[PDB]
Amino acid sequence: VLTQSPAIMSESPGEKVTMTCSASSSVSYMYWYQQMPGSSPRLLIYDTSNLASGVPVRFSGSGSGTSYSLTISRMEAEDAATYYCQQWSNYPPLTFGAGTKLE
Amino acid sequence: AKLETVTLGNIGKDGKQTLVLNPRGVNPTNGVASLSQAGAVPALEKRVTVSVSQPSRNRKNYKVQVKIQNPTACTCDPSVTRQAYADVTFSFTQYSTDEERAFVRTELAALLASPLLIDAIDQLNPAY
Amino acid sequence: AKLETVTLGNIGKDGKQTLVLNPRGVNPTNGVASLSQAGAVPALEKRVTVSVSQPSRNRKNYKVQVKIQNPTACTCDPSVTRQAYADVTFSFTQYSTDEERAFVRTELAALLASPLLIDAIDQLNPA
Amino acid sequence: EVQLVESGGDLVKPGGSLKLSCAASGFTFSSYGMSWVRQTPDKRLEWVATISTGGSYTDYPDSVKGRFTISRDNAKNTLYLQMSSLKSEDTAMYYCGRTFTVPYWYFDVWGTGTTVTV
Repeated sequence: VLTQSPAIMSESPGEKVTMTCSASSSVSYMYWYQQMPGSSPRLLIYDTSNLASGVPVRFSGSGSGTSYSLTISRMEAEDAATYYCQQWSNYPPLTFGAGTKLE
Repeated sequence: AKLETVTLGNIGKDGKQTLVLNPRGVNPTNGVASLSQAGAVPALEKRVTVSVSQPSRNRKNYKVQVKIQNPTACTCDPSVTRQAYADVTFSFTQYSTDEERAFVRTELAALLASPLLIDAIDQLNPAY
Repeated sequence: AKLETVTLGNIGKDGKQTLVLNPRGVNPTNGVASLSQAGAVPALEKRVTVSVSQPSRNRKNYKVQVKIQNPTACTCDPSVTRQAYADVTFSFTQYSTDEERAFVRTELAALLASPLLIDAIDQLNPA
Repeated sequence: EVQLVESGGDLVKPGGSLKLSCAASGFTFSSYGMSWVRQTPDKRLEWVATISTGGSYTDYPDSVKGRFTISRDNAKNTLYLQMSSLKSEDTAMYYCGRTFTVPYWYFDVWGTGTTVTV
């Protein structure tokens, strides 16, 4: 029901960058969205194992009991703004999580 | 693959009931696998059986079935009162591809979580 | 609940194929519901049926049946080639509470995604 | 696929009495599930007022239960949300979402959003 993630990470172009999230419970799924700085956040991964819906191959994530990877590829030019989080614990009330920033 | 311990998660209305199953081996009378619920004394636990058949002189097409049933007794030792049978059977032809089988499996798995079926199972309300 | 037009998304091996189902009434002859996908001809339509039986004195037990049966076609006009019968039947008792039914349904639904059943259905390798 | 949510929601006194609307340009709106995203102004967002297809099954979080109502019609590809009464809170800009009917958890591509303040 409660989730948290590290916030405000600055990263220069190229090389690796990672950001994870906490569980505080047992969750069957752990999804997340990418929000552009302007508006209209999109969808990506959406199954903790599937690649994405529109993101081209680079973005990927892996699932576990509490950690959920969300490993960005070696190139991350632009790809700025906020990556959110969301879980579905198989009973109604959705939670989502706090945001995070990049550079 | 083989029979390993299976740890189900977020089962029930609140999702706070977790089920752990340890394999109980496969019998050789008719080749059906079996599972069991860890802890509690046998004959008072959940049972899951999975069987995969082969084409026969009578049944040319394939047949895979999953039978699940669990009694909940009430209060020296508890005595079984009633059961909740639930079986799932498929049927595939030898020429069928993997895509169709996976499609049917995941479609039915998702359908077991629809508002229509959640109303038709938890309560007894026919679709109208 | 009203038999609304259900649809399925992210369904398949890769979770990409989606389907849409439209209701096709309920027949009083045996009291079963029906669902179907819009198509050119009824023969090639994927069909989903659900039903529940009144526990008459001949049976004194509840039954819930879900029958999924979708065919495929191969090419003047396409014709049905092979079937994919897949039915699900339940059973309960008069005094059975909601907890048991919920537990059974939820564990079945979650076990259909367990790796053991994933391997069993796909390659048909016995456990 | 171009979701449009352009509606009212201008600043109002804490008495509610206003309506939100949505429209789909080329999207097939007949058989799909909708939802609303309540994004707090600074950082967070929460889920509220999600309904399924057919206008028969609805759901609400246990924070605004019994106070928010959703009416949808298949005609003219529109949906309506009833903003009954505010508590001087929730003065945050709104999002409308799209989902399939029985992956009703998690949403899918959605358009822009409108604002509302009290």
